[PDB]
Amino acid sequence: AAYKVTLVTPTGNVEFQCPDDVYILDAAEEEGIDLPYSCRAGSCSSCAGKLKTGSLNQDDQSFLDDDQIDEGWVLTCAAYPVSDVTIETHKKEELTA
Ligand code: FES
Repeated sequence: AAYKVTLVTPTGNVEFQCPDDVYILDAAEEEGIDLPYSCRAGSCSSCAGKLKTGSLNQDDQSFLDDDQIDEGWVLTCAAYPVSDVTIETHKKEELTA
């Protein structure tokens, strides 16, 4: 149905409810949150975050390798929450292979 998203952003924590059928980024936008993005199509590092707690569905993304996913990397424009989750945002500059 919908779940609780906690985002840890540079300027502060913010929470909001997100339907299992809406991407994290879009939901955040809708609540009035400004998150970084560029392509909006899952093929770049711009909207990257690090999943701290919880599960996500990242099938629509195509840029990260299985290893990176395993490391806990997430592309917020292409991720659906499958449970409540905590995510650290604005991590593009920390990404490595
Ligand atoms: S903005 Fe490019 S993958 Fe999300």
